[PDB]
Amino acid sequence: GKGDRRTRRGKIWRGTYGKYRPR
Amino acid sequence: SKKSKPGDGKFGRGVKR
Amino acid sequence: PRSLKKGVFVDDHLLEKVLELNAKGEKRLIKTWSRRSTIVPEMVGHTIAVYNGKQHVPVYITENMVGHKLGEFAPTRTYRGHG
Amino acid sequence: GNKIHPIGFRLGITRDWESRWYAGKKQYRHLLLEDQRIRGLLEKELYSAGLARVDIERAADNVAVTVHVAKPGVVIGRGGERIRVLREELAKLTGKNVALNVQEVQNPNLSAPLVAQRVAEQIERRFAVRRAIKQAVQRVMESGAKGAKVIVSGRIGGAEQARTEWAAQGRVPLHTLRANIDYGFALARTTYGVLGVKAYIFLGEV
Amino acid sequence: ARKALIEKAKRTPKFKVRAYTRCVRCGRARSVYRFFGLCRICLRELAHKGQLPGVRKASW
RNA sequence: UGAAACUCAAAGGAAUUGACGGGGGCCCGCACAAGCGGUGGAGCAUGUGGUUUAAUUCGAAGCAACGCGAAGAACCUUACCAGGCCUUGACAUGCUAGGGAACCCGGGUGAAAGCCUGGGGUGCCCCGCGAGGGGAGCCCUAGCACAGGUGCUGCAUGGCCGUCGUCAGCUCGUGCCGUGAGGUGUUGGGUUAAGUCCCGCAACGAGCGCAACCCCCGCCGUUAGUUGCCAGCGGUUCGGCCGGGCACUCUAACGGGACUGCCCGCGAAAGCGGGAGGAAGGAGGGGACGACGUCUGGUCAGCAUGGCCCUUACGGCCUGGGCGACACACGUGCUACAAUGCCCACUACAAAGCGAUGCCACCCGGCAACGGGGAGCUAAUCGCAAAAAGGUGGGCCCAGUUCGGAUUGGGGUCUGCAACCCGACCCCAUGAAGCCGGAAUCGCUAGUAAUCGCGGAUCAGCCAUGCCGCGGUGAAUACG
Ligand SMILES: [Mg+2]
Ligand SMILES: [Mg+2]
Ligand SMILES: [Mg+2]
Ligand SMILES: [Mg+2]
Ligand SMILES: [Mg+2]
Ligand SMILES: [Mg+2]
Ligand SMILES: [Mg+2]
Ligand SMILES: [Mg+2]
Ligand SMILES: [Mg+2]
Ligand SMILES: [Mg+2]
Ligand SMILES: [Mg+2]
Ligand SMILES: [Mg+2]
Ligand SMILES: [Mg+2]
Ligand SMILES: [Mg+2]
Ligand SMILES: [Mg+2]
Ligand SMILES: [Mg+2]
Ligand SMILES: [Mg+2]
Ligand SMILES: [Mg+2]
Ligand SMILES: [Mg+2]
Ligand SMILES: [Mg+2]
Ligand SMILES: [Mg+2]
Ligand SMILES: [Mg+2]
Ligand SMILES: [Mg+2]
Ligand SMILES: [Mg+2]
Ligand SMILES: [Mg+2]
Ligand SMILES: [Mg+2]
Ligand SMILES: [Mg+2]
Ligand SMILES: [Mg+2]
Ligand SMILES: [Mg+2]
Ligand SMILES: [Mg+2]
Ligand SMILES: [Mg+2]
Ligand SMILES: [Mg+2]
Ligand SMILES: [Mg+2]
Ligand SMILES: [Mg+2]
Ligand SMILES: [Mg+2]
Ligand SMILES: [Mg+2]
Ligand SMILES: [Mg+2]
Ligand SMILES: [Mg+2]
Ligand SMILES: [Mg+2]
Ligand SMILES: [Mg+2]
Ligand SMILES: [Mg+2]
Ligand SMILES: [Mg+2]
Ligand SMILES: [Mg+2]
Ligand SMILES: [Mg+2]
Ligand SMILES: [Mg+2]
Ligand SMILES: [Mg+2]
Ligand SMILES: [Mg+2]
Ligand SMILES: [Mg+2]
Ligand SMILES: [Mg+2]
Ligand SMILES: [Mg+2]
Ligand SMILES: [Mg+2]
Ligand SMILES: [Zn+2]
Repeated sequence: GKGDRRTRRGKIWRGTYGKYRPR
Repeated sequence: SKKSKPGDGKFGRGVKR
Repeated sequence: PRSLKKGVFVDDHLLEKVLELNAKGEKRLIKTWSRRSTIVPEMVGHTIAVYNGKQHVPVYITENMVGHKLGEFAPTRTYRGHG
Repeated sequence: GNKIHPIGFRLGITRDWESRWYAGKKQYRHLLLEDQRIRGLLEKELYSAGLARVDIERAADNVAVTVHVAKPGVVIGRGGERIRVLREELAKLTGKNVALNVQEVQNPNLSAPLVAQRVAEQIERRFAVRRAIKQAVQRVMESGAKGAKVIVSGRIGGAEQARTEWAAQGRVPLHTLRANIDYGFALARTTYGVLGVKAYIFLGEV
Repeated sequence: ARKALIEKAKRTPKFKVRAYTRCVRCGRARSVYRFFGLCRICLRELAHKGQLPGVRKASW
């Protein structure tokens, strides 16, 4: 869920990138 | 006896500064 | 935390007050306003009077207080609980 | 407190801006200061002429201020010499070539900003407020207007309890956009505070 | 704490982080637009006046 | 039968305009009913009460205070506290006396501010082969007039706003009725979203309101044709890329179009029911617009302003602290408790905006935040930019779990003079409560509710889960 920075869902929410939602 | 609210015990005056 | 590419931060004006003591045989009770300064391994064994906004708290430094800022060792609010 | 500014409400319809120009994001604001500072000087210095509308045009590195004064005898002065000492005073703020026209007033009794100042001075000069409002609204309607409304608010007569006084004649449809309502405001200082004076002239529709 | 802070905004400061917008009309330190150099109040005052080029009460 | 002491400034009659009724009649509003999602429980974000504090600056208080002033509190802001400092002062006008400057680069002390400082060298009109001495942008030293105050009074005020309420209402002129307050008109039958409009009438008109003129959206036209478009032929490294073209789509300016105009049916008429044409039908959907007034409503801290108050300080500069406290209570929210779901890979479809110490293509280093290089764009051209729900494929198998993502340990990144108090983000580890929420209670009648993502203001960065917008998908129900 969106509170989970450690997934693609959380990253879209906080609008950032990383290992779990690269660009 | 000085500035603004709360009052310092003199009419009009408060505690600040 | 600060970019380690940049410099480990001390205000410079406090660090010179130290190195002189080290030199001409420390230690006086050193007072400052640089809460933001990092505890630097030179500082160990001195006591530094850090302002808490109100007073200068005496802080004796030890090998294991090194990673931190001086402000970590002089808290700013006095609490002691409700009741 | 409810009603919207009658002029602000009809920009693009019955009313034109008082500054006309384009400027990019990078210095719209800088211009804006000069403008406000400009009218600062003129509403300051040319109050005694009875000022009514400072129209500031811009093209590039120059300016054209148009002053709408009731008695242009005070503006131009003894032989193009007053209007000069100010066209010179304006350069000291503008920097640019400050080109300054003086435009005649149609009928001063049809300038809402004028009426306001005439009433504000009468209340500044200790005259009966209610009377001054009924008189002002008379002079407008006689000058062939289609409606007029004047509103005084404050410590009228020095009364401790502040009050609203007004008077209205003809018709004033502030909800109608094709109506042409000249609006003006004057402020009136006294020994006991300040009073606001709003004057509404209805000049006919389109 | 007003006039001394209208002045102190203009000063150029020890660090650039200490630079803040103030309204050039009234001096408000809050809700200031960089486009105009005006606060949200003054903005609305000069707007309704027409003294604001090409500004117009939107509605849609 | 029938007093007085004492006490009060009234006690009363009728009638008027209001307000009010657990009086009546006729109406309306997501008012209930009908439904769909939620709040109240949890963890967290923020606002507040309270308490605490050197200070936790000040304001908002039922609806209409409580993600409100605050559309950006680490310093700044800052209005508060502690300390160190300045006293015609940070700022405006004007008057003197001295230096005689101006301004730009230093140095000592000190947390800085400040205090003490060290240099060079100015026209301006001038008598100048002369020593030179005046005067003048503007600086500085003293000395006055004055500045300064986010100190008080929103119960002295202007301005602007909230609100009853987009509710259908509030009035005036003359006439008429009444000793008069007042009444009449504005009531009454019908109709409307509406004091909308029709008929009636001791009234006849007029003004503020409603509606209309303004804006966005829905069909069509004209005008345009690049940076936008690609219908049909020519090339084509297969990209509208090039020839070319402006049909179409779009963009953005000017028009048209709906009027209860037409047919029927009711009716005195206003209108009302139904039908046809038509993109749209009864105001087409949405906005902007807020009557006389109410609340001694809000705001002296945006600003303006009368009066009261401070004057080496209730003013001004600084460093630091606080505004971020936490036995507790409340509001508005975010994320969930799972399978109509969660996860990974691949693959589709928007709209509105922002962008020359800005947006950052693309290449490389890095698991990543990010970093280094590096084209294009003053932007219908280049960039932010991938929209996400969806669709396809695999994985989980009903478990406090591959549900949930708080809390804590460790390791980094960037902005910034500086992230201890007190920043966002990244990765390893940790993996709380929560099994659908007591009494209670909120929103919405259609492209709405719900769900999904995207942008902007402010801004160095950010505590935005806020706010103002944008489109994707798209219901349920209304008896009354
Ligand atoms: Mg208190
Ligand atoms: Mg007096
Ligand atoms: Mg800032
Ligand atoms: Mg600001
Ligand atoms: Mg009676
Ligand atoms: Mg219900
Ligand atoms: Mg809640
Ligand atoms: Mg809760
Ligand atoms: Mg409190
Ligand atoms: Mg408070
Ligand atoms: Mg106050
Ligand atoms: Mg914030
Ligand atoms: Mg601070
Ligand atoms: Mg009031
Ligand atoms: Mg007021
Ligand atoms: Mg108050
Ligand atoms: Mg009424
Ligand atoms: Mg009458
Ligand atoms: Mg009579
Ligand atoms: Mg009457
Ligand atoms: Mg009638
Ligand atoms: Mg009525
Ligand atoms: Mg009535
Ligand atoms: Mg009546
Ligand atoms: Mg009656
Ligand atoms: Mg209505
Ligand atoms: Mg054409
Ligand atoms: Mg209207
Ligand atoms: Mg009050
Ligand atoms: Mg004030
Ligand atoms: Mg005051
Ligand atoms: Mg101060
Ligand atoms: Mg400070
Ligand atoms: Mg706060
Ligand atoms: Mg609770
Ligand atoms: Mg929230
Ligand atoms: Mg973006
Ligand atoms: Mg667990
Ligand atoms: Mg359990
Ligand atoms: Mg788990
Ligand atoms: Mg998970
Ligand atoms: Mg850590
Ligand atoms: Mg920090
Ligand atoms: Mg379960
Ligand atoms: Mg529920
Ligand atoms: Mg709940
Ligand atoms: Mg409705
Ligand atoms: Mg969801
Ligand atoms: Mg956003
Ligand atoms: Mg930002
Ligand atoms: Mg936080
Ligand atoms: Zn302002």
